[PDB]
Amino acid sequence: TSPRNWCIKMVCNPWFECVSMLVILLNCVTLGMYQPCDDMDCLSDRCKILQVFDDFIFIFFAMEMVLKMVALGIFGKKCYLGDTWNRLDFFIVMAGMVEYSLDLQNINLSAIRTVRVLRPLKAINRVPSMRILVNLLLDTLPMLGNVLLLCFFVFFIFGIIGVQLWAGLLRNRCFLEENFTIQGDVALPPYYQPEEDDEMPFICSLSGDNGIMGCHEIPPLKCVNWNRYYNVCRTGSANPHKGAINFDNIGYAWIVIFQVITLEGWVEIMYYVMDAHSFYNFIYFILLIIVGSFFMINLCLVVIATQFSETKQREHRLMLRETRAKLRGIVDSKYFNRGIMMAILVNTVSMGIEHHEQPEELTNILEICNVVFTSMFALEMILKLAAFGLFDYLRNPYNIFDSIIVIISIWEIVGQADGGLSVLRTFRLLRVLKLVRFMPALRRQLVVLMKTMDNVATFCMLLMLFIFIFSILGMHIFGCKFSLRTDTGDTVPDRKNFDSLLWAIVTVFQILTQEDWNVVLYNGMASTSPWASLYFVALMTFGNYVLFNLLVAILVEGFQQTIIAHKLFDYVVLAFIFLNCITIALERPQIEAGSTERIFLTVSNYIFTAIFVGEMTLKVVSLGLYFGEQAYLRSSWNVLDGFLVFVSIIDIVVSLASAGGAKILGVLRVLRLLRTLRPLRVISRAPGLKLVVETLISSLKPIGNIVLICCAFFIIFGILGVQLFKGKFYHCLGVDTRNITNRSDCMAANYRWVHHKYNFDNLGQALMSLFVLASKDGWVNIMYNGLDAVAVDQQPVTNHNPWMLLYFISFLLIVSFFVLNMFVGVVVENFHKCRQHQEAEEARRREEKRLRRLEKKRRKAQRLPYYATYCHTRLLIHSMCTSHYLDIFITFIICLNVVTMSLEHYNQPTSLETALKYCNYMFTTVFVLEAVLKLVAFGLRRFFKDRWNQLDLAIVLLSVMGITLEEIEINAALPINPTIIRIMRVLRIARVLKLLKMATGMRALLDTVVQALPQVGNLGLLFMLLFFIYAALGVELFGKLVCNDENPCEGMSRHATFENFGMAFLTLFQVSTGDNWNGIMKDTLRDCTHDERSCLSSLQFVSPLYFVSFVLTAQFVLINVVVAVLMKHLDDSNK
Ligand SMILES: CC(C)CCC[C@@H](C)[C@H]1CC[C@H]2[C@@H]3CC=C4C[C@@H](OC(=O)CCC(=O)O)CC[C@]4(C)[C@H]3CC[C@@]12C
Ligand SMILES: CC(C)CCC[C@@H](C)[C@H]1CC[C@H]2[C@@H]3CC=C4C[C@@H](OC(=O)CCC(=O)O)CC[C@]4(C)[C@H]3CC[C@]12C
Ligand SMILES: CC(C)CCC[C@@H](C)[C@H]1CC[C@H]2[C@@H]3CC=C4C[C@@H](OC(=O)CCC(=O)O)CC[C@]4(C)[C@H]3CC[C@]12C
Ligand SMILES: CC(C)CCC[C@@H](C)[C@H]1CC[C@H]2[C@@H]3CC=C4C[C@@H](OC(=O)CCC(=O)O)CC[C@]4(C)[C@H]3CC[C@]12C
Ligand SMILES: O=c1[nH]c2ccccc2n1C1CCN(CCCC(c2ccc(F)cc2)c2ccc(F)cc2)CC1
Ligand SMILES: *[C@@H]1O[C@H](CO)[C@@H](O)[C@H](O)[C@H]1NC(C)=O
Ligand SMILES: [Ca+2]
Ligand SMILES: [Ca+2]
Repeated sequence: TSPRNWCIKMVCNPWFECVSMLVILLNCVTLGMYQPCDDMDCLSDRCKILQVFDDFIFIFFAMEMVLKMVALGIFGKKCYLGDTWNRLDFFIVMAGMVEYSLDLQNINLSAIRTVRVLRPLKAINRVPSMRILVNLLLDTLPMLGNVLLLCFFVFFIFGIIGVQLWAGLLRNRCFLEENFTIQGDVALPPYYQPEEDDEMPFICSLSGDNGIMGCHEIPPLKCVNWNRYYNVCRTGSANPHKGAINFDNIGYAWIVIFQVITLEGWVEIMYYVMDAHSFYNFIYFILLIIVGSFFMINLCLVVIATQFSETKQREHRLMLRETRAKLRGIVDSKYFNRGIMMAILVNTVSMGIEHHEQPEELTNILEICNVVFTSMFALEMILKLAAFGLFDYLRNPYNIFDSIIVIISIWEIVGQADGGLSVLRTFRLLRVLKLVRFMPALRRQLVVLMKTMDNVATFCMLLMLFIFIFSILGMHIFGCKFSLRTDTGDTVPDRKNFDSLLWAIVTVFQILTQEDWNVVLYNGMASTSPWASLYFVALMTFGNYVLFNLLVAILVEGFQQTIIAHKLFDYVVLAFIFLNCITIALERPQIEAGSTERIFLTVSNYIFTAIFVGEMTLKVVSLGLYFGEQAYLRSSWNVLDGFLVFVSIIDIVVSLASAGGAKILGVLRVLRLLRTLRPLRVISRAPGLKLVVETLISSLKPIGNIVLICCAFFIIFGILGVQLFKGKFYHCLGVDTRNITNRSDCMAANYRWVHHKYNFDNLGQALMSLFVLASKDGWVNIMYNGLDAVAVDQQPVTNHNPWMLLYFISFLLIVSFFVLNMFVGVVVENFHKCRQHQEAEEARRREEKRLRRLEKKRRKAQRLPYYATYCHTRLLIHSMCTSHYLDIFITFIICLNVVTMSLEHYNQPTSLETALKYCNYMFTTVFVLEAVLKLVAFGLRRFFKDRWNQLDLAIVLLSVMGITLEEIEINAALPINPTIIRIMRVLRIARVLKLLKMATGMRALLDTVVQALPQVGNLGLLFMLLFFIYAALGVELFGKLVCNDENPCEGMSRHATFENFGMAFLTLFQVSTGDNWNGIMKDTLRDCTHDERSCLSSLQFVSPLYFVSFVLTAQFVLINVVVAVLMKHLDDSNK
C-alpha cells in the first residue's frame, strides 16, 4: 500500500544495512568498555556517556524495527516475522524495552541487564557469507539429535551409577577422637587437611567401606606427632574443591561426568573416588573415557561432517651491456640456485645457535656471519637487477621480498645506536621464508592452504563473534567475583579472572582449549551458585563439539632347499610371542637380583631367543638371505625380524661378558631398550595388523607436505621464542617472593634461584616448550611465564608484557589449523582410494540387493497364526493390544522411571525414599503386566525369534528379583550383604535400554559404527600393542625415579609412576588422553641429589623424544579409527 511504499525504498536500501551493521559494531564497542571491578553504580564520566551511547543504540534499534514492520507487514511468510533473525531482532527490542522500563522503576535487577549480551548476535544476518554459513549450520543441526540422545544415554547411565555408588562419600575427611583432651591453646583443626584450607583434602574411607586410604596412612608431621591423633573419620563439612566435586545429587554427577568427558582434572577425581569407596573404580572411569569421551564426541564430528555434506548436496541440487644474456645463463644454472639455497640453510642454522650466556667469541662470530650473508644477498640483488633489468626484477614479487630482506638487513647493520638492535634482529626470520621460492611441492601445498582459507575466513569471523559474546556474558555474571583471598596481605585476583575484557577473552579462549578450565569452573561455581556450571557447559559444548566440527566439515567438503612346512607355523609363533610378552611384562626394576623371578626371566629369555633364532634359520634355509630374488631379505618384515634376532644375539653375548662391566653399562642399557621393542613381530605374523600398518603408512605420505610445513613453523617460532626470551625464566621462589627484584636480592634473602623447566634458553628447549604449547596442555603456565618475564636476571612481575599473548595464541591457532588440515588430508586420501573400488563391489551388492527385494516379495503372507490367536480369549491381545498406542504407554512409564531414579541424593528424606519404593513397585507390576500380555499374544516360536522380547524378559526378571529381596530386609529373614542390594539398585538402570527399540535412528548410527569393526578392531589392537611397547620402554627408562617428599612429583601422583609395569601402563593411558602429560615429563627430566645414575643419565636427551613420539603415534592411531568410521558412514549414507 501507499504507507508501506513510503519506507520500502529506505529499508531496502543497502545503505540501511550498512548503517545497521555500523550501529551493531558501535553497540559491541560500548559493551566492551564495561569494567565490573571498576564500574560500580555508574558514578563516573565514562559510565554515564556509555549509558548515553547505549540509549542511542536502543533508539536506533526501535526505529529500525518499527520501520521494518510498517514496511514489510507482520506475522506472515513475506511479513516481518518471516525470517529467523527478524524475530531475534524483535526479541532484543522487547528485552531492551522492558530493561529500560524497569530501570525507570529504580530496580537494579542485574539479571536482565545481562540480556544485552545478545545484541552483537544481530550482526550474523548482516554479512551474507555469515548468513549462508549459519543458515547451513542451523539446517544441519536437526539431524544431530541422534548423537545428542546418545549423549543423554551415556550421561544418565553413568550419573545414576555414580549417585548410587558414591553418594556423599566425598565428604568424609579425617576427624579427631570423640572426647579429646587438650590443655589449651586449641590449634588442632577439627579434621586433618595436609594443605592450608582444603584445596587438597584427605578423603578417608569409612569403616565398612573398603577404600585404600584409611586414616592410618597420614604423614607424620616433621617433636610431637600431632597428626597421629586423627583416629576416626566421619562424613561432614564439604566435598572437595570448595564444594564443587561430589556425587550427592545427579546434577553434580553430571558435572563430574562432563569434566571427565573433557579429559581435564581426571585422575584427581578418580583418586578421590578410589580414596573414598574402592580401588576397583578405574573400571568406571576408563569405561567412561573410551565410550563417553572418544566414541561419543567423535561420533558428533562424524555426524556433523556427514550431514553437512549432504545438506550442501541438497541445497546444490535445489539449483539443479652485451653481457646481460651471458650473465642470465649463470642465474638459472641449476647449481647457483642450490648454492644460494645452501647459503640460506646455513644462515638459519647460524641463527638457531644463539642461546643464554652464549660464549663471548660466538656472538662476534655470529655478527660477522650475518654481515657475510647480507652481503651475499645484496650481491644477488644487484646481479639480478642487472642481468634482468628493473622491470624484469619487479615482475616476480619474490624478488621484491628479497630486496626487502636486503634493505632491512643493511639498515640493521647501519642501525647500531638504538631501536634497530631490538627489532631488526627479530626480522631476520624472514630470511628463512626464501625456501618456498625453491621447494616446488611447498608452492602447491600453500596454494591449496589459501584455497581453504578462502572459506575458513567466514568461519573465523563467526568464531570471534561467538567468543566475544561469551566473554561479555562471563564478564557480566562473574565480574569481580574471583577475588582470591589474602595470601601476602592483599586479595590478589586470580590470573584467570573475568575482571577486564582482555582477561575475559583470553580466559574464554583458555576454556575453549580445555586447559585448566576446571579451576575456573570450581572458582566460579563456588562463587555465584552451583548453577553457574551451565555457562561453562554451554560454552565448551557449543564451541568445541559444534563450531569446530563445522570447521572440519567445511574443510572436508571443500576438498571434495630342505623340506619346508608352512601349514600352521604363524599361529604357534604368535603364541610364543604372547608368552614372551608376559615375560616382558614383569621386569620391574625392583625384583631382587638372584631371586626366583630373575632366574625365571633369564631362562625364559634364553628359550624364547632359541625359538626365534630357530625360526629365523628355518626361514632363511627356505629362502636364502639375499641370493637373488624372493630371498629372505626381500621383504621389510623379515628384515625387522632379522634385526630383532641380531640384537638378541648381541645382548646375550654381551650379558655373558658381564665380567668387566665398566664402560659397557651404556651398551647394556641400549640393549635392554632394544629388547623392549621385540613385541612388534605380531604385525608380521598376523594379517590384519600387517594390512592396517601398510594402510597407515600409505595414508601417511599424502600429509607429508603439511607435516614438513608444520615442522618448519615449529623451527621458525622456536627461533623467534629464543629471540624474545633468553634467560628471563628465572624466579626467586621463597617464603617471601616479594619486594625482591634481582638475583642479588634473592641471595640477600637466601631463598633460591629456581629455574623453570619449560623455558626458551636454547633452541631445543624452545622446541620442547613449543610442543607443550601446541598440544593444548600446561600451556597456560608457559603463557604466564611469558607475560611475566621482565628482563635477563630479575623477578618476573604479573602481566609485565601483555603483548606476548599475540605470540602465545598465534602459535596455538596456526598449529591447530595445520593439524586440522592434516586430518582432512587423511580422509580425502582414503575416500579417493575406496571410492575408486567401492562402486565395483557395491554394483554386485545392488544386483544382490534387488534379490533381497525379491526375497521380501516371497515374504508376503505365509498364513500368519493370527487366526489361531483369534477368538481364543486373546482375539484382542494379538491385534488391539499390540498397537503403538500400547507402546507409547511403555515409553511413558520408562521416562517416569528415569525421572524417578533421577531423584536419589545423599541424606534424602525418608518419605521420598518410601515414595520411590512404591513407584518401583508400580513400575515392576506394570512391566510384569505387559510381559504377560506379550507372552499370551504369541507362543514360544517368536518368543525366541524377536531377539528383543528377551530383553524385556531379562529386565522383568531383574525387577522381580529386586522387589523380592526388598522383603528379606523388611522381615530380616536372612542377613543379606548390603553389596547384593547395592548391585540390585545399581542394576535397576537396565530398565532404560527398552528405549532402544523406538530409537531407530540410534540403531542406525550404532550399526554404522558396528560395520566399521574390521578396521576399528585392527586399529584398537594396534593401539594396545603401542601401549605395550611404550610401557615396557618406560619401565626400563624411568623405573627408578623415586617419588617422595624430597622429590616432589607433579604428574605421577600415586599409581601413575613407572615402577611396576601396570603402574606405567596406566600412566601411558593418562598421557595418551593428554591430561597432565607435561607434568609427567617435568617429573622425569629432574636432576636428583646424586641418589642414582638414572637422574644424572641421558634422560634429558631421550625423555622428551619418548613422550613426543608416543603422543604423536597415539593421536594418529585415533585419527585413523575416526576416519575409518567416517568413510563407512558415508558409504552407508550412499545406500
Ligand atoms: C619437531 C616437533 C614436532 C617436536 C619437537 C621435537 C623435540 C621435542 C625434539 C627435537 C629437538 C630435541 C632437543 C634438542 C636439544 C636439546 C638440548 C638438550 O641438552 C640441554 O641443553 C640440556 C642439558 C644440558 O646440556 O645442560 C636437552 C634435550 C633437547 C632440548 C632436545 C629435546 C627433545 C627434542 C628432541
Ligand atoms: C566484521 C564483524 C562480523 C566482526 C564482528 C566481531 C566484532 C563485533 C568484535 C570482534 C573484535 C571486538 C573488539 C575487540 C576489542 C575491543 C577493545 C575494547 O576496548 C577495551 O579493550 C577497553 C578495555 C578497558 O577499558 O579496560 C572495546 C571493544 C572492542 C573494540 C571490541 C568491539 C567488538 C569487536 C570488534
Ligand atoms: C544456551 C543456554 C542453554 C545457556 C546459555 C547460558 C546462559 C543463558 C544461562 C546458562 C547459565 C545461567 C547462569 C547460571 C548462573 C548464574 C549465576 C547465579 O547466581 C546467583 O544466584 C545470583 C542471583 C542474582 O542476584 O542475580 C544466577 C543465575 C545465573 C545468572 C544464570 C544466568 C543465565 C545463564 C548464564
Ligand atoms: C597376554 C599377553 C598378550 C599380554 C598381557 C600382559 C599384561 C596385560 C598382564 C599380564 C602380566 C600382568 C602383570 C603380572 C605382574 C605384575 C607385577 C605386580 O607387582 C606387584 O604387585 C608387586 C608389589 C606387591 O606385590 O605388593 C603388579 C601387577 C603386574 C604388573 C601385572 C600387570 C598386568 C600384566 C602385565
Ligand atoms: O576444542 C578445541 N578448541 C580449540 C581451540 C584452539 C585449538 C584447538 C582447539 N580444540 C581441540 C581440542 C580437542 N578436540 C579434539 C582434538 C583433536 C581432534 C581433531 C583433530 C583434527 C581435526 F581435523 C578434527 C578433530 C581429534 C579428533 C579425533 C582424533 F582421533 C584425534 C584428534 C577438539 C579440538
Ligand atoms: C638489584 O636490586 C637492588 C635492590 O633495589 C638494587 O639496589 C640493585 O641496583 C639491583 N641491581 C644489581 C645489584 O645489579
Ligand atoms: Ca591439563
Ligand atoms: Ca587437555
